[PDB]
Amino acid sequence: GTRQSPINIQWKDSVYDPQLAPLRVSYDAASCRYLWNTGYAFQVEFDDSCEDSGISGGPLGNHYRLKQFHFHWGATDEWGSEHAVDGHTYPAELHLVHWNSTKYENCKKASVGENGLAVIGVFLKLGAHHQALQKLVDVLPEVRHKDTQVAMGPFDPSCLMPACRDYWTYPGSLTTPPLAESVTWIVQKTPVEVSPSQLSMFRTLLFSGRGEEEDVMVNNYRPLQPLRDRKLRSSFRL
Ligand SMILES: [K+]
Ligand SMILES: [Zn+2]
Repeated sequence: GTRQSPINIQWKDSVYDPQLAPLRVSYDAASCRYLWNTGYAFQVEFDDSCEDSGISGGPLGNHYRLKQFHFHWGATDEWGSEHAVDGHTYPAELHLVHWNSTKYENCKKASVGENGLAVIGVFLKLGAHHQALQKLVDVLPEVRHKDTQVAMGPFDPSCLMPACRDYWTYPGSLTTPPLAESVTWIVQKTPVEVSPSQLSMFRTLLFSGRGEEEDVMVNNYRPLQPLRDRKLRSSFRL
């Protein structure tokens, strides 16, 4: 593929696009359903029945419905994020996945189709405790094994995003099989602070299933891929 993700977001390749319309983010917290261990990461699933929960504007042709969000992290605080910024890797990265409900019938089909997905990437860095994230951390002990799940109460994913919403956008792909190049990436420039214990709890999950030899879930990120001739745009002046 020539549009693979993640990438090292570099100043030299960035071009400011002042024409980008305001990115509108509005989720229905009441649509949250459960959290589960996918065998690769932990993920929060939503009921994407309504079309009033997701994002629009920015580099998107229309509204994309929120389906789920998940995290990627490392064995220690020194690495873990998928994308890098001018060579710098963060301890973890949050991915909010939305699908094109205008061009596609459902997430599944949109996930492998052109312009099927819009994924927001958020970097997590060490700092102050993050209250919203803690609601998720609290139940991680319930989903240690692969495929296990736990019910979720309402949860607004916007609470996991930085106040400053500057972002970079580029056409990319999924970072897990089938690695389809169906994603319009929106990577937030401003990392979000989380306490040391929150990242430590991420590392208590397992890749392995119940009754199997424990295989610790860490370093669940894909290595950096070349930008190639892709257009990397910034929503903010460089
Ligand atoms: K399950
Ligand atoms: Zn991801």
